[PDB]
Amino acid sequence: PDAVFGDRVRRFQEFLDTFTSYRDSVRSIQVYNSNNAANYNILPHRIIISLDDLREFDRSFWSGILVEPAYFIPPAEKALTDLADSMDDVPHHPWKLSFKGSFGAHALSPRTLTAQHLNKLVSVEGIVTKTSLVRPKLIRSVHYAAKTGRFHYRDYTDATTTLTTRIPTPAIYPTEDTEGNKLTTEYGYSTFIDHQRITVQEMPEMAPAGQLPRSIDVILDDDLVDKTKPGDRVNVVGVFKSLGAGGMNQSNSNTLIGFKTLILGNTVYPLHAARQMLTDFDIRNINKLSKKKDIFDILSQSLAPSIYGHDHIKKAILLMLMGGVEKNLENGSHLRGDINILMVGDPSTAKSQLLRFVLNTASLAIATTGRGSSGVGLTAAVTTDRETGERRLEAGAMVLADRGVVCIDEFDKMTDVDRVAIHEVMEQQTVTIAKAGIHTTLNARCSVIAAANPVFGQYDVNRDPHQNIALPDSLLSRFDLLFVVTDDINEIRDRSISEHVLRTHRVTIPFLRKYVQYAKERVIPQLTQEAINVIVKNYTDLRNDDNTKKSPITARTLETLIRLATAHAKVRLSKTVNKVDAKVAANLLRFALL
Amino acid sequence: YYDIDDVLADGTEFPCKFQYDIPGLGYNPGRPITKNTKLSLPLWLARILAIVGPVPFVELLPPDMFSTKVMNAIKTDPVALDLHSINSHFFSLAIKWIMLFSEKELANVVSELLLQRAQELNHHASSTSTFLLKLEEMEKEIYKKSHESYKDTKRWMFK
Amino acid sequence: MSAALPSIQLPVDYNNLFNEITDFLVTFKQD
Ligand SMILES: Nc1ncnc2c1ncn2[C@@H]1O[C@H](COP(=O)(O)OP(=O)(O)OP(=O)(O)O)[C@@H](O)[C@H]1O
Repeated sequence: PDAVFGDRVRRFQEFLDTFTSYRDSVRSIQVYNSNNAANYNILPHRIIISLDDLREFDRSFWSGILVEPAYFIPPAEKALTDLADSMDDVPHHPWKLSFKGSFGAHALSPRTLTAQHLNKLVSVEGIVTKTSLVRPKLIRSVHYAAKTGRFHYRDYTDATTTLTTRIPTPAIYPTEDTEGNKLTTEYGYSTFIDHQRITVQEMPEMAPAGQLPRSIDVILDDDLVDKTKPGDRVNVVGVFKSLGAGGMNQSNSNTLIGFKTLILGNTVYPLHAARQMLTDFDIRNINKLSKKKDIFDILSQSLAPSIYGHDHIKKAILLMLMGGVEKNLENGSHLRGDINILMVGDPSTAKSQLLRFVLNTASLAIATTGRGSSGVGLTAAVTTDRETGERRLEAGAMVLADRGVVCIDEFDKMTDVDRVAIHEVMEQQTVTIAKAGIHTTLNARCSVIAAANPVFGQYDVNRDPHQNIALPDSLLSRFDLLFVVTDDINEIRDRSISEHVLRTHRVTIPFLRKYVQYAKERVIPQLTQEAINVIVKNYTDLRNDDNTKKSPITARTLETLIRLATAHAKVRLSKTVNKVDAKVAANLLRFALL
Repeated sequence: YYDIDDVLADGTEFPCKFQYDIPGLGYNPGRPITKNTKLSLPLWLARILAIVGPVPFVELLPPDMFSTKVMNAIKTDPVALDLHSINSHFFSLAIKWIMLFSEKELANVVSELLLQRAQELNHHASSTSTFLLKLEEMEKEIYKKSHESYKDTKRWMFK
Repeated sequence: MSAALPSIQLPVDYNNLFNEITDFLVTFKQD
């Protein structure tokens, strides 16, 4: 390599000013790895070259990285490895790149392919839904002759070097080298690496409807494994690459494609459209916005700026979405620290409107729509052979609902399969099944949001208020709040309605989502010896006034009456259970029961 | 010029703030506006209100997304770029910015842009969902009268 | 063979450990 190395050589003296600002960063991350591990009684090798600093004073060295990125990456590795030992070697893994920056119109949505930038750089976004296995793989073993006591050294290349077209080495353990020594190999002195195949869908909103969502796939490496949950808005960028032999294999390969498009990539980025950083300024404003004695009322009407009223409902959603704690019993069954509300209403009264705008501020809570299929909380042994001979229990919809919220529609308009499905997973936090394989108790902290319609028209006043839809009352007993939405005619109400549907054809949301996702990580009081005294007076009267009124209650309803006020103090962001929380919890039930 | 195109281009906005406290409020009770408060400002008053004092009333807060986040994006590849969704008029907004502030740094970076963008529009001039034509939005006066030049010149040149 | 069959100069052998297994005759009388 003489002439193919001089521009590689010229880069080695060039970009040392580009990491004038990173030559500290490359060594400072590993001196504490030489100090955490030496004093136990941890980070990968990630070197974020900004594209700006390379673009700012180089053109020919820059232009090749977006035209022919197949001769130019093991240059930048080769300078980088010798600037690690020459920095630090005295205390007694090639430091590959990450390559973040901007790109200038390479946001190819994989519904579209390339015709010109094949084998180039490409930025790709979307959602992943495949999440296949994890499995190690060698790169190099170290043979050893026991007789004469001397080692050997051999590398085995694969489709993981990403750029060079190496002659493959399909050998597993080449034994008996040119000697008479029965060979050994110190596998602890060997080295290994892993693979993970994941397919990415299309974000199904900016793809115009003339096709179903397509998909491609990406092979990544050790640094970013177990990072992507199924259901994350991910952003990845790597090289484009074809492999395999096709079309001109030995015989009879007619009308068979032979170029598997792959991506060998880096820098998997989550996005939000957990990463929400905040300075001292905005964290102090929410302390200043924790100060007033009205913030539970201001946050209620600042949520859905299209619909009038229902402030009992509008407080309930924000009370539910932030959620309450579950103190797990030591050597005992934890109770239902989740909360599960329900709605029902005579039709076209926005009972389904507010169920889907919670999904925009979901904070990684992707819900379904409730289609009559088994798979709501199971797998039913879908394996697809897991690349020829492995069986996996691929999770349907409970790997996503953990510490999140879901919502489903048309409860009464289902078959019998979901009725036994929501039976177990409500009284029990988990599910366990051996469909065709093994029992496995995988856990899930989830909470439903319901919606249903009464069958017999406008009959919610002339008949029994209970037994009203006759879906099994085990679920009615396992839920608490059954709001009956009224739509009676008031001549000032509909007059006010008539203008608010006209002024919608043209204190804020991102501050709201930051508030709850900061208040999910602070303290939990649970304790005031007199706030617990007022609520039992506030229950035993209606425990004697349950059959003399419309609805009978149960003993588990007492666990609601702590749980609502428990999260109501989380709105206050205080380590004390106050007294004022035992007044909102009273009258909210008093509207749900009278 | 009776300004048929640009006073609407001067109908656009700026986020900015103050240095003093004035009871002149039209934006709503509590007429003295407290100082150092971020206020959306139209071009016409705010172009000269950052002039009249020594120390002027308003504070020029630069919309630095027009100064760092896209200045590298326009540095990359000026063949397909958002000149449009960030500014419905990039041009005179870049002009009237550079008079009051007079920064020679970005005075270079659009001098490279306009010849490269027009390098399309000459050799692209021989003869769709919600907004997505907008790549061809701030080019309308620029080339369309040149398009009628090449149209009629063929029509005399043929029969 | 050629092509990197000569290994690195490893400072850790087993013969330096082998004689430190031969010392595991009767010397540890405590336990
Ligand atoms: N009570 C209401 N107040 C204000 N707007 C309403 C109300 N009810 C309905 N709307 C308007 O109706 C539109 C959609 O209503 P929506 O489709 O959610 O009814 P729905 O809840 O689906 O009824 P159902 O679930 O019985 O079909 C919204 O744009 C909303 O503005």
